[PDB]
Amino acid sequence: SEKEFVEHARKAGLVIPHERLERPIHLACTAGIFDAYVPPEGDARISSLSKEGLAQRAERLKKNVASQLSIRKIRESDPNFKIKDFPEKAKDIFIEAHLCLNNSDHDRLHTLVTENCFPDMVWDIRYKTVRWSFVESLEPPQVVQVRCSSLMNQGNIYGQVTVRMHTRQTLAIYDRFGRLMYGQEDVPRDVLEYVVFEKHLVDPYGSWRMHGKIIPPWAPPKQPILKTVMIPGPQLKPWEEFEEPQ
Amino acid sequence: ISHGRVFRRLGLGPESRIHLLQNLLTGLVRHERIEASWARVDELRGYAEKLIDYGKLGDTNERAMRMADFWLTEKDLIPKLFQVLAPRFQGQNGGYTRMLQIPNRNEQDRAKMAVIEYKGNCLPPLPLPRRDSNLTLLNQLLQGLRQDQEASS
Amino acid sequence: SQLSPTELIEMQNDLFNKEKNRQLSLTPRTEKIEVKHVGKTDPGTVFVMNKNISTPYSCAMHLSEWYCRKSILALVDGQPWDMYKPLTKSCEIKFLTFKDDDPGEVNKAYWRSCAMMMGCVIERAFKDEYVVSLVRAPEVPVIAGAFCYDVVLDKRLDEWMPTKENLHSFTKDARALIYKDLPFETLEVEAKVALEIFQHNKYKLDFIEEKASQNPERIVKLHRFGDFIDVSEGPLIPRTSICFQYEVSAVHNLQTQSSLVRRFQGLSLPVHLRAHFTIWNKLLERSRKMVTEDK
Amino acid sequence: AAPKNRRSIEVNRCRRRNPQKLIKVKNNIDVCPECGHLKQKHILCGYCYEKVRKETAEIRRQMGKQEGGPFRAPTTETVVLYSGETPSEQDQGKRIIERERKRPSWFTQN
Amino acid sequence: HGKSVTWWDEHLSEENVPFVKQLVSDENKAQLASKLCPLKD
Amino acid sequence: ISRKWEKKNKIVYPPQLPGEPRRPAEIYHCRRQIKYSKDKMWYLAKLIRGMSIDQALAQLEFSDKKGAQIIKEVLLEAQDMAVRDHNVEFRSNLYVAESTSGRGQYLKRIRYHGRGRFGIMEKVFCHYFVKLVEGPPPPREAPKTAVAHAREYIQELRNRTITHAL
Amino acid sequence: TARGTASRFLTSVLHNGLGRYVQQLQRLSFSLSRDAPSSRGAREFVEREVTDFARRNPGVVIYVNPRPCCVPRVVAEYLNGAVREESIHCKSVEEIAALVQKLADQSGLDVIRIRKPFHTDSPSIQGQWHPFTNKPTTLGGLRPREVQ
Amino acid sequence: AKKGFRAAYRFQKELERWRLLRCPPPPVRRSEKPNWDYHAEIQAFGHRLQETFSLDLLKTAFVNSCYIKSEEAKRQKLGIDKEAALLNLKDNQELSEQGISFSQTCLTQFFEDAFPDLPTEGVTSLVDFLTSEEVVCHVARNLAVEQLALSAEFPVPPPVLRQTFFAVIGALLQSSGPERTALFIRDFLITQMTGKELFEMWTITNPMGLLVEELKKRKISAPESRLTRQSGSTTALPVYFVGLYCDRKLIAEGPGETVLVAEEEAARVALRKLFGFTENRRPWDYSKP
Ligand SMILES: [Mg+2]
Ligand SMILES: [Mg+2]
Ligand SMILES: [Mg+2]
Ligand SMILES: [Mg+2]
Ligand SMILES: [Zn+2]
Repeated sequence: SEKEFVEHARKAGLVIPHERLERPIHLACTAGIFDAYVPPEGDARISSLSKEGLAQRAERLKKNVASQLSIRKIRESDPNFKIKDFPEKAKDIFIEAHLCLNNSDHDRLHTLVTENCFPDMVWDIRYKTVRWSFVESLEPPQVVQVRCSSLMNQGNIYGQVTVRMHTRQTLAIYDRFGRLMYGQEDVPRDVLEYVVFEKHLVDPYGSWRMHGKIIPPWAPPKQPILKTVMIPGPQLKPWEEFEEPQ
Repeated sequence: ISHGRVFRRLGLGPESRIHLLQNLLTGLVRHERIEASWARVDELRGYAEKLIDYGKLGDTNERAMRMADFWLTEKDLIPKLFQVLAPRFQGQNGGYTRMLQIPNRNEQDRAKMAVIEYKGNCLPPLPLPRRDSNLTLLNQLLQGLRQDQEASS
Repeated sequence: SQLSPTELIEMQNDLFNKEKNRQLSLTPRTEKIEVKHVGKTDPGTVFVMNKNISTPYSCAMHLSEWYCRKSILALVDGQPWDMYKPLTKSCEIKFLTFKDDDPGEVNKAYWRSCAMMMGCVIERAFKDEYVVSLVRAPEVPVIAGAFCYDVVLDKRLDEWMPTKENLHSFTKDARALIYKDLPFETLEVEAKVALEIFQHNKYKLDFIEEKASQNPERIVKLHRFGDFIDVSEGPLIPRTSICFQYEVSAVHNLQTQSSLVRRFQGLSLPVHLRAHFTIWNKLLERSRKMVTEDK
Repeated sequence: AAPKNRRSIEVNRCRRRNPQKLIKVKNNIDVCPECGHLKQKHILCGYCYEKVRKETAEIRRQMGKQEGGPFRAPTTETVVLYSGETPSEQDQGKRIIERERKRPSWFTQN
Repeated sequence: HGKSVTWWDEHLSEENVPFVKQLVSDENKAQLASKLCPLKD
Repeated sequence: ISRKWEKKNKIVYPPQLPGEPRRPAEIYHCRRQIKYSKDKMWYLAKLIRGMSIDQALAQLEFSDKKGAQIIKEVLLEAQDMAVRDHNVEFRSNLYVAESTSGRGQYLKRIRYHGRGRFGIMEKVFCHYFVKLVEGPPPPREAPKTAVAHAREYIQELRNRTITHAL
Repeated sequence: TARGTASRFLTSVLHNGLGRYVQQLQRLSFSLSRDAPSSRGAREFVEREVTDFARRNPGVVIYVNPRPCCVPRVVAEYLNGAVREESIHCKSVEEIAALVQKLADQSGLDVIRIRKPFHTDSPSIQGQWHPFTNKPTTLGGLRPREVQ
Repeated sequence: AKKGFRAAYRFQKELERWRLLRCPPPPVRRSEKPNWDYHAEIQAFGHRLQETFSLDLLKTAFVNSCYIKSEEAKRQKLGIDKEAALLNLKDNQELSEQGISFSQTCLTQFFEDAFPDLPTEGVTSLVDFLTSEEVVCHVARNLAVEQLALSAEFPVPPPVLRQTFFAVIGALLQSSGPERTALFIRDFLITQMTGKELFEMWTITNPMGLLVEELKKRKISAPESRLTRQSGSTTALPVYFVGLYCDRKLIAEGPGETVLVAEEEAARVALRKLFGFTENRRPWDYSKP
């Protein structure tokens, strides 16, 4: 007769076990982005001209002192580091990461993108079908700035490289039931982003991993959803009266 | 066989029923609006209607005075009964109380509950069930019929 | 012209479908409109709807099925609006039912819908060898006991008048039409296409011309349910099945200097506002009388 | 008395799935025109009655705070007024309750 | 179509209920008076 | 124990070809270890079988059963999940396809009677399973008409053959 | 048990035997082993009688598969698409030959209860009985109590 | 813990059976199944019908244009050169056309010599029914032509099945004699008509009109429909017998639920008697001349 239930799931965390860890948590990347590059608002019109964009992209990279010192530190930490050979590698990494996300190849996606980038690109998409393709590249990727964060407590240097990418992509996100949700698979829509890659310099292997995806504040709004969305109002208690904002 | 019966069985007997009704009437007089079981409120409606009539008989009426003394357990309500409820119910003949069924109690008993209220009280009005306006389709058709009847004479 | 009534119906439906296709192709993309809900029940509600695609019926579906069951009319921020008419711009919506405080607009919409249904029954309840031309639906107030529709019959049909059997046949046809649920569709067209849509009824052409004259943009509102197309003022009810009680009360032959017109008066009540048998009999008896209200 | 034999599942189903034992669907459900919640046609709206009960509880709490004793009941009429209101000539001479909350829309001056 | 139950006093207004009662009462009185002389009809 | 009703909602269908009809969305939900009784919960589940979600909620609001509130909360959670996770617009366009109630792990206690006698008392627990399908509710099946009965009888007479004849 | 199992009428595939006889056995695949003692009968049958049977019946494709298996099996696939699998586990050469001949002679249909031992199409030659085939006709076709 | 492997393996077999029952796999090709040998299958197909085909002709007939296109698509997707051998498959279009023509002509001649009174529309309908998709596909499936047919989409849609069957027929016509091909056609397509009715495959619309036209051709004035016997008139299931009299001579009679249906059945019976397609007719001759 004296029998009770078991298996009550609870998630209680305390500072004592967190601080009494025998081994510190090994981090393959930093938390976020330290210095966020703020692009000028005239980039959309400047991109219409080839030389008028390329000359400015070359000038801005060279004129900044922080980018030059970061590149010098990366070169002295690891040899055979070339800025000119970087944009092709970044383009290939981005394309392969998108293909891996299409194929749901989580292992290769983990090898390519970092731990701060994988959840943001897997969380809301793990239960949906993606048909992404690469068609054309209007403008070659351009390295804008290079940043390095050095933590002397552990002697770890993390180098992040920001690359402006103007791409022509076709995206079609389906639903778990097989019905189209987001967009069509044959429309070659043009996008412009800033990919921030991160590579640990102290690590002997040091694979180039994409870390952040910066969008300009003035970027055009994303394409409308195919469905209709209803936004609920504030739920009012019986003793609370509604206030209409104006 | 319960043919021709007007009083329902409540409490532990006749005296217990009388005491329960007396307590309910005292609460109703004190608060001007109470909520209880539907059967209890329905039974108390008649006594509440009779109490106003007794109060209207005047303060010096010994029968009314002793009736109020018996019923109103809290003696501070007797002056209130004779000087507030009775004076404000003068032209009204029998429209002294309003009873409305409220939704069942949230407790596990799920009892059928009603609310009784003295008219003209200083409390927010209950959500009374209001009739449809004359601007409705059927009401407007009936208004047209009424106009035709008036014009026919 | 040597045209069968079925061929006329087919041509009208095809032309209406082509006009609707042109209207749909007028908007190439799906624009997002932010519509506020100004109703008394749920203030501050926001709907992200598709431009020229979403409808107030879809808004009611987003809210709850109770709105779809009860609400008949939509007030888009300045004017009445039928449930099956797509929205155009960002606005605010208020739903209107039969038992509202000021249901006059809904009563007018129901009156016009009943008149259109009666006209549809009359136009197709007559023999093919005879000619029947619908003139218009005279807007009489709700105080009048019956909705009226104007019909011009063949010249040889001017002697006889429909009897109780004919009225019961018309009522049965109307009830059969009600039995099948036929949504009411509203389309905004121009007089140029309305003339070719009708093209046969002189009275309808005159009505279209006089309705387009008062509109500087030459816009004619067309309503179509099933296979019947007609022009009427204002919006209509979303569903035919809303009409529960329906009767063809009487007919009155009014003779003018040019032609004689049969004014058919009928009585109807919705499912929400159905009345008792004796009340319905009294209302029908009142509706039996002549109704005269044109201006 | 004890059962003679075990009743079969078919008999049990025929007994406890009869329409008499089934829950009947209620067709008197309607929506409140005021707040849009559900209520029955012969029953007051739960939401509106809850609002009224809350307001009445607050009013009675304040009127009992005004009276320091359990047996100290007013001998005259009582009137409740909200912020931004003053007693009228017909409301003068009566016990007065003053509330910091504004006057609700459903509560009429009268 | 889950139609609800409707009685004659549900959709009427405050001013129409007495009118309906009178319109029924006088009609019933007239019908009763009409049959009061059966031998001559 | 067994947990498959929760995992039934994680299935992924291949994308629909252009031209195929839109497959209605199906949402499976379940509430585990409810103190309510199995048969009493089954009565409520049978009450709302085949009905629209709004009408089921309306009936459960005024239902006096203790499990009515639990089923109403389950339906609200299922509707919220359908709106948020699944690509299901028109939150009032759902109907209850299946609504069942099973038993769970019971608790055994001693119920005394008298003269030192006792029985085993089972604290009961029930699991509620609900399936919501996007679209209008299916129409109720009407009783067979006289014409259909006559057609079936004529067909049965016509399908006869001379048994043990050849 | 007839009520427990299924049933079928006496039928023939493609009206076999009417125009010409077609052997319904299409293929016969033996799976055996070379070291398993249970495969002794299958091995001896393959050594001795499989070639003679193949010569006698050229319309059946015979496959032989030695494999590391414990239960020697024979799979017969018929023209109906039916697959009948039998075990030749520990059987003599005579038994194997008898089973092979039985499989060859079978039509590949399901082995269930046959409702009737006969099957004739249109057995109503010269007419079929109806309640009017033996009743004489009256003059004018009048009913027994009908007056013309 | 029960020590044993036989029980575990037997339960694994049971689990496989349950999985097969729960989720049926799509049909797979017999060639793709392990035990298969195309040359042996071709030889067995030739031998089982007591016929002497040509191996090259059969291989030519058993290939299909869809199969060739699929192989070419695979070739293009893989990047290998197959134009040397894949382009020389010699699609069976000509063989199928010749088989269709010869089979239609032979069936028409057979029906003309068997039933001289059958009209042109009737014999055309009979030939079309015998060469229709359903009958030919059923014959091919029972003869395992579908298994030996080289084509994508293993279901082998009815047009592809019919094309393959008539390609085999044309290959037989080219290899053996026309008389032997006619005997094969008689044995494998006419037998499908055993127990069948003429109208079940003719599907006429106006039996009375066709009967009166046939009587006009045969110099008969007009049939008169007369009620011979009946059983109940006010009952829910009346039975009527309608007979046809030409010059007051009964030629046919038909039963029915109603008078119109009985008259239509009587007209059908009279038409069948006139055309000779009766239940009491001579059975088809299956012999070796
Ligand atoms: Mg008691
Ligand atoms: Mg004891
Ligand atoms: Mg027990
Ligand atoms: Mg026991
Ligand atoms: Zn309310």
